[PDB]
Amino acid sequence: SYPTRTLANLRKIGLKEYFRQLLYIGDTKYGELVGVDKFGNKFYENKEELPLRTRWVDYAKHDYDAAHIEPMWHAWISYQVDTPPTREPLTQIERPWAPKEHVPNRSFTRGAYKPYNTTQPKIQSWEPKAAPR
Amino acid sequence: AVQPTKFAVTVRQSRNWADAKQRVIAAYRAWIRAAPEIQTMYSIPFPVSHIRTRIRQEFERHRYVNKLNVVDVLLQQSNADFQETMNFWRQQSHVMAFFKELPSNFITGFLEGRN
Amino acid sequence: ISDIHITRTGKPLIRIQGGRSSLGEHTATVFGATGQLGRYIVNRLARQGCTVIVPYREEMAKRHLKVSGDLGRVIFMEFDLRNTQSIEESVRHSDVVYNLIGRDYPTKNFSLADVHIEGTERIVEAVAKYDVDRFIQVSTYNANPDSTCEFFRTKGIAEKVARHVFPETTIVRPAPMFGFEDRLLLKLASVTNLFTSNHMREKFWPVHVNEVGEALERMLYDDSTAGQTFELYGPRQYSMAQIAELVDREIYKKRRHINLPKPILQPLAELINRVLWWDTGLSRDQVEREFHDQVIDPTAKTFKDLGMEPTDISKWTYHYLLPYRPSTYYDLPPSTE
Amino acid sequence: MSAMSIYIIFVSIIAILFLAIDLIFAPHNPYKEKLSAFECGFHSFSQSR
Amino acid sequence: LQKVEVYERIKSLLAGFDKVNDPNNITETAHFANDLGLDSLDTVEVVMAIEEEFSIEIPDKDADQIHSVDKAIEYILRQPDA
Amino acid sequence: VEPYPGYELRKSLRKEVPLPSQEGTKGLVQYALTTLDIITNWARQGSFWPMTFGLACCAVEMMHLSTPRYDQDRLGIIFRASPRQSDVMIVAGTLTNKMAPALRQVYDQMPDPRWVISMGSCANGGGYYHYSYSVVRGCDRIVPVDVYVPGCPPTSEALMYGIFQLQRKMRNTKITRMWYRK
Ligand SMILES: NC(=O)C1=CN([C@@H]2O[C@H](COP(=O)(O)OP(=O)(O)OC[C@H]3O[C@@H](n4cnc5c(N)ncnc54)[C@H](OP(=O)(O)O)[C@@H]3O)[C@@H](O)[C@H]2O)C=CC1
Ligand SMILES: *P(=O)(O)OCC(C)(C)[C@H](O)C(=O)NCCC(=O)NCCSC(=O)CCCCCCCCCCCCC
Ligand code: SF4
Repeated sequence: SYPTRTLANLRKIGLKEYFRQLLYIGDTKYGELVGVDKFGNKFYENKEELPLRTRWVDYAKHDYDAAHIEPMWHAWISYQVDTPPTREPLTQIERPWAPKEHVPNRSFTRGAYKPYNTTQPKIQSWEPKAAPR
Repeated sequence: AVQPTKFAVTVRQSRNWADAKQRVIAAYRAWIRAAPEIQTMYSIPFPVSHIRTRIRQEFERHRYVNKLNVVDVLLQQSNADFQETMNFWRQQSHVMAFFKELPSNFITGFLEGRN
Repeated sequence: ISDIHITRTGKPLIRIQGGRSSLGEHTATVFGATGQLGRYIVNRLARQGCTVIVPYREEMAKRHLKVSGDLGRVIFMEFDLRNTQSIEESVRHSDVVYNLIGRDYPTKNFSLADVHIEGTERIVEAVAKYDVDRFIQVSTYNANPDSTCEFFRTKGIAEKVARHVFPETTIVRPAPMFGFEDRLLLKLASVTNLFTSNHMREKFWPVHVNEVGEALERMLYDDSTAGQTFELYGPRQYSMAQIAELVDREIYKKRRHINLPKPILQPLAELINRVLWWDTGLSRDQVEREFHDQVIDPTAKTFKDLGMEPTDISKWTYHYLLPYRPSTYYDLPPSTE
Repeated sequence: MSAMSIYIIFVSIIAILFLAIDLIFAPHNPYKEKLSAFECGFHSFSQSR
Repeated sequence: LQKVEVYERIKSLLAGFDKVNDPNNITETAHFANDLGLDSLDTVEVVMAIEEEFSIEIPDKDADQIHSVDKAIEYILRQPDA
Repeated sequence: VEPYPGYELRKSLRKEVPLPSQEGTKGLVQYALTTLDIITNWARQGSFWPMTFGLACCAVEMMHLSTPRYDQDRLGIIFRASPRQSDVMIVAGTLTNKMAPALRQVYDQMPDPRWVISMGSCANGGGYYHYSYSVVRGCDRIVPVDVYVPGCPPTSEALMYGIFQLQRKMRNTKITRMWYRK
């Protein structure tokens, strides 16, 4: 940041937010809200910003992780689409089999994925039947 | 050109069987002369007698060769293995991979699964 | 030894032998495996394709064990002794349970009686509860319920508790152990071990830890070892003075010790252990063991009963003490005096 | 007592206090390969003496 | 050096070698192959053992010449090291 | 009969204790031992120095974390050449059998606390060269591994995500409260 920008952004957002942003982003950013994840994450845009900085996320959780971003918004934050998931029709195809809840990266927890064989064994042994003598 | 390294030996063919005879003795001598020096380079905890025993057995497996062109491939491999060892290019794991520290009967092999 | 192992509960195990990709068919649980002995039993079981549950306390100190086995082979479970559920969750898929949990010195939450008696009680009661085939508990040498040293007494009572609950217990009594990261040879080459109550003249039959991990592996395969009691000791008897002589000959350093009278040192040792957080080697009972002498209790199986012949500590001094030779004498060959 | 004499003391106690912390509150687990010379990962001839 | 000194140590070494047929056959004029029953590789080990004991280096040209105890004694006197 | 006189009576009363993941500060001593753990882990996180060691093309994406777009120094991450001044080893490349002694030697020479990040399919499980005669099928046959990053190559951001996993693991690592349990 530079003095003209930082004071201009500080004037807009207020001192309390300025110190919150110095705690997570470490920057002083101002922009307009574009939408909210199913996880509470907040997304802003400002085309009057340096390249690749015009879109950013305010992470909902304190222990913020990049894998907390919902799939459609993961494309918007990545400049892979320009239309935000608010205005994007593919977020309207009803899929009853889709995760209703937020399914993040589960590693380092007890919810970590455990792999397994999905197939039965290939050879079946005889169950012995000792006929009476 | 680039310099050949410290123990680099030019690859030459054995003139006759007398030539091969003298080279094989020279190679066996040079190996067993170096066994004390191998032990402290590679921190071998066995005594040098075991190291020289293994050198003898490696030479003994090619004992019954009556072909000049097979001996010279063999004299090549020992020259490179000697040069490789003395310049300390290989490490302790390689030298210990060389020391091993099959069923002896059909019935022993049968009972444990094949071997 | 064969391609078929049949267990006490009678289940068969059709094995494919070699390598970490093969099928050892055994599901083991090794309590106390993050210590010194525990890696050698875990490496032996894991590198032959056996599933090993490793109950752990501190996460970062268990990490060297995963390298021993293939993917999915070494399973870490986080447990506490006073967490019975985590004990029961750890032994219930198993056909063998190794109990290697011990501590030389008391701690602010575990006395020697609490870690030996009660810890064995929970572990053995879960072995009984889920009907695990084999239970190899590791006690100490000189273990005796009538002993007065807290170490030799409490590990002697856990021996009887285990048999009373699970009679098929293979009880294993090793002598003081030497090896890599051993608290025998590395302390005599260290500089902190300066205090001492006797003149380092207590005797014992030191045993290679590598040959003890091998012995524990063979007890799993020799089913007839169940319900037995094994003393696993070395080929010679030495004093602490004879061992320390070998160490000096190897490191070329000539270590020295400060001797103290036991009525004086023992009270201090009980203060250092109570005021420092790390293993100091000094405690009231460790001084008491310092004045005691090893006795090989007869009617107890030996290495020969596993068909094994232990090697002498002298043959191993160069391998394990070389990191402690000064630069001037480092390039020298093994002492072999 | 003079500023110079105390200055020498304080710099030495700082050299001690920093050193003492590391000598006490850091793990110490010395083994053979950890205690070898650095030679970019391969052991070579010891010829610095 | 002394001739008897540079011979006494050879007998102890040669008798100390594991698989000579019999320790009595070692004389001042005994042959490794014909008498002491040592093949090519055993003889090369014997010159190697002799050089280590006397703390001298025996070159390839004269190492081959030592097929008998007397030849070892003459070379040891000829080379000025002990 | 019972082994020791108190058996079958003391068994009724026992202290079932929660596991380390199941605990929270309750007294002043737990509060102070957490605070030391906080200040210890915050330092390990804030001064995160990986060895400047890299085997092949994954190192290209690794050195792109040191360049202006991601500026790995803005988080306190500076690559130290010596293993004696390194906290973390990132295995960014294929581990051949000729290199495995050298990877293991410099890992042993790295002081505690130490961590290993496996970056890439080759260091994970051998990758595209898994069926080769000269390739270690995953660096975790050689050294223990704390976090695995997928991709060949993982993007510069994917590696940053794995470093953020490792720091999140440091931040939940119980050091001084671990001793207080033993
Ligand atoms: N080594 C020797 O000289 C001799 C050893 N023995 C016995 O052999 C066994 C193995 O020896 P060794 O490996 O050298 O011993 P260590 O002390 O190195 O290992 C003991 C193990 O017990 C665990 N442990 C100790 N106290 C507790 C507790 N309260 N709760 C949970 N786990 C605990 C430790 O886990 P953690 O690391 O997490 O604390 C560690 O894994 C021990 O039972 C020992 O008493 C007997 C005679 C001689
Ligand atoms: P005498 O008339 O009995 O002569 C004995 C010999 C051996 C010369 C034979 O009569 C003979 O001519 N046979 C054919 C030649 C022969 O035996 N082999 C060819 C020589 S090359 C060879 O044998 C190489 C062996 C392996 C490499 C050298 C050994 C050392 C390996 C490494 C040692 C330890 C390193 C860590
Ligand atoms: S994982 Fe891919 S990019 Fe990385 S070293 Fe291997 S082949 Fe190259």
